[PDB]
Amino acid sequence: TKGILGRKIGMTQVFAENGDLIPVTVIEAAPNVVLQKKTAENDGYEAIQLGFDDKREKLSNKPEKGHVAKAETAPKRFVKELRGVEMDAYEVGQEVKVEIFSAGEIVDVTGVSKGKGFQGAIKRHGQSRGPMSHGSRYHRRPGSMGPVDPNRVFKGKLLPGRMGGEQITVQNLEIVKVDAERNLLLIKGNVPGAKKSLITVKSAVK
Amino acid sequence: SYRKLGRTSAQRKAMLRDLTTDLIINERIETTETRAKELRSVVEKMITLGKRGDLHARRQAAAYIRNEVANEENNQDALQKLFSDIATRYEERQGGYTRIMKLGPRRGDGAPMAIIELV
Amino acid sequence: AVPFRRTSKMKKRLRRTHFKLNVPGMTECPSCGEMKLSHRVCKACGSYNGKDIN
Amino acid sequence: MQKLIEDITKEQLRTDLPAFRPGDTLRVHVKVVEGNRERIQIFEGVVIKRRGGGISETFTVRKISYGVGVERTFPVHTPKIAKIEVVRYGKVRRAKLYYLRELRGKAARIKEIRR
Amino acid sequence: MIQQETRLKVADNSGAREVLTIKVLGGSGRKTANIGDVIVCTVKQATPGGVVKKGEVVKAVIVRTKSGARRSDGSYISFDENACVIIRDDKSPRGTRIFGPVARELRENNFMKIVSLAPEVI
RNA sequence: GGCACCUCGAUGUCGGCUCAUCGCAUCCUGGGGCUGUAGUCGGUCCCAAGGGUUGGGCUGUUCGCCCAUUAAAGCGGUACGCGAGCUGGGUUCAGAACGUCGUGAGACAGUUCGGUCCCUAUCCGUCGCGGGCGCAGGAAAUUUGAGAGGAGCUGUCCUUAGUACGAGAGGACCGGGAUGGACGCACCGCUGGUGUACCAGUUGUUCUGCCAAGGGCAUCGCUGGGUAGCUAUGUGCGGACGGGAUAAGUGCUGAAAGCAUCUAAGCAUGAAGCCCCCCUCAAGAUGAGAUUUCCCAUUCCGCAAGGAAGUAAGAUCCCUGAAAGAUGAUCAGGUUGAUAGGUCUGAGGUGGAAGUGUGGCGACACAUGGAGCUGACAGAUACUAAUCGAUCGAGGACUUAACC
Repeated sequence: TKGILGRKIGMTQVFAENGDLIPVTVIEAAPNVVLQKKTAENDGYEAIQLGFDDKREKLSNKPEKGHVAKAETAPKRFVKELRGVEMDAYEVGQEVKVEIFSAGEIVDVTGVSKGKGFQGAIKRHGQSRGPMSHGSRYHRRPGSMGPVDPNRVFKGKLLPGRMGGEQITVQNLEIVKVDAERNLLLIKGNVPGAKKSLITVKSAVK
Repeated sequence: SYRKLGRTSAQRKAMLRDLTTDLIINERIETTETRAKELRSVVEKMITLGKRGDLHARRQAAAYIRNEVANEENNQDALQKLFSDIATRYEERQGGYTRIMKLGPRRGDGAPMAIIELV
Repeated sequence: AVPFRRTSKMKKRLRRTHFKLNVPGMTECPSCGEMKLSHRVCKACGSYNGKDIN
Repeated sequence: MQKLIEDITKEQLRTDLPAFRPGDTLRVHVKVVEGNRERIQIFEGVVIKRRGGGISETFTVRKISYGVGVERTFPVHTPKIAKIEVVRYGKVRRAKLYYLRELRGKAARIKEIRR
Repeated sequence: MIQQETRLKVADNSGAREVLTIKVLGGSGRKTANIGDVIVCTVKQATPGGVVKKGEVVKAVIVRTKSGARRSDGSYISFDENACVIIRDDKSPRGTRIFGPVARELRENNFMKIVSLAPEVI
């Protein structure tokens, strides 16, 4: 498997050199760096921890400073790790850049979704609401709790609450275009997460 | 965004206009904190109009601030006081003509009071 | 829409455990003499950030 | 973001489109392909909307056809619009000319500006 | 988006003038319908002299709608009326001639017979 | 239905709406036996509860019949599920009326018109979010995965192939490819909605001394548009390919019981079912796990049980905010800094400003001039605000091996 760590900048459209028109999401990914090569014999599994964005020394605490000291680079703001990659393929501290991907590849993208705050049942789980007329005083309520015999309400009934902020995955996205000189990726379609948020890009498992 | 201030759009606009006029009048003003925070941008924008000083700016400002007397012996309306005196005093410093000093909360409701001053 | 059993003294106190209000933020005014809130003009000294305010 | 986006889309945005306003009447050549036979279907109508920025910026045009109106909308910088020519400049006020949808039958006069 | 009980304007000389959508053919429960696919419908009012009377059930293809279609190119085609053409299940129209423009959608959604009879295709 | 056992110091009755959830005696989809199974289509039975299992006319009605479809339009339980969730159309009050019975007041599982549906959630329970403490030092991150939750549905068409099969009519299994219906997730680039500190026109009255130009009110006065954000009817994406053990079924070998035998000993194969592969949560997993890195093991007292008091790393208070937000919280920043507001330059939106001059009796029309204005949108900029501070925050017990 392969992947890189980047930031979502915006969304636009691009023509595919056929007459068709493609909507595309624009992701910038300055060259990531591998910080730690997690290996089975000590850590119980194989993986690489890598970091993307930089931090000023004012914000870089001494612990993470010493941690990154092995890779000998600037303290990295965001760090994440990928499984299933070949340990031997990556030296510790080497850069990943974006040319590892290329136009035409199928891709799966994951990231935190847009927050939406305390929302009602209709907005949250999309279930119909009572009639708006004929004297109905049941405009936007979340439904009956449950039967009587169990003398309680079962687990897992859908009720109001917070929304957004859980990492989501979109499967089988396509990399329309890549611009290494800018450190730019262009994914077909749309991706979770607000603007300038962190997005992670992985080769599709399927 | 912009604060709703807990009142409809009409009287919100009227209140902001009154606050701006009172600032031009007194040069120092004591209100609650959030009123001051909202007042900051609009008053320092009126300052930009005053510094620009063209007749279009005169009419734009007159469409906003209200005609109370600012210097009774000279009968300086707020418009002329602004454009002549205040705009000249603030033509030198390219934006940011305001301050917010925070005070202890008021006795009645404990709301956070603030001092605005053009400076 | 009605309590079914009177709440015990223990439950009452336990609910009240978090009802306390926390102390404000004190900072000794650099202008000498007394204490003040942070980022608030000192009530007594009438000064802030060194500069004197009338 | 805005500067970056226009930087990555400037190479694709077209260059050979004459200036026109939402109130003008105008002809467009669309290189439709039918049966493995590319051919220009010619469409004449009155512009209504110019909306959007960058390459996103898109425009619309309206034709009356056999007693039925048809509104055609294109992305402006599309590759399969072969040629484009304004035939007459219209003198109107509004920015988006929505009211011709309701209004029909020579009450929809478009004064020629000659400017 | 033509819809159940939506009223359609007949676009041919089969004698019918207005039809009422019985509902849209296709999947189990279909809420909507765009240009291209047959729908079952009853003629609600019709010209006196014609092969179609008043109030029989027939099948028609919606030929143009005022909610437009989208193309993979990115263009859009919107009309000022919702109209349909009556068809027997061999996909040929029952009318000898049709009126008004017609969407290109009906060629790949194969109704090339109707397209050929049509006076204008966009 | 029979009984009257709980409830008449009150347990709200039909149907519908909202929300579901369970059984399988299966309506579809999956896998098989038999068939009076030629083939497409069927009938019966077995395994199978993963998912799905439609919109209208009539009626208060469930139930039914009807229209049009779909793969199918399953049967039941949950106080004939669900009124401190809703509806009140009917039964079940007081008014009135028709028929009938009654000498009569009046009465009809006979009918008809009308007819007040109360409640601030205390405790369990459910959906979210915080604080405290523990994890035999204190911190900043990354993680293992026990163990939970979601999805897990399907049509049509091209081909194989007019091929098997069928005098014929008609028409395949199996296997490839495209596309669709409903759902679910995500997001404004597109089409649109909204957009009440954006732009423009416009009626009445009133005010800014007057003209001009503006202000207040009139649903934001009304109307035509519309940035960001939010958003679906808009767009992208998924239920894919597979592994293991099985259900029914089919079996190979082979006796019991020289034969036969899917069986008792062995070996296989075999479902939308089961366990994984997919996605999310997850160390309060008190069994509190692992890895990477930093701080170091001071000062006081009974010397020592063990206490308290300044600190290390690192946090907090307080302040500027949002991509976050009910408030906590999370995230971006606090002067060697772009966190927010200004200022300047743009995007987009409105769309031809004021003032002038020209033409015209005039309302008005041109030029100045893609002008003027512009909320959130993105760049730069130290102009104002984030200052002085204070608080919290380590010094570490027996044994196996092995080494100062």
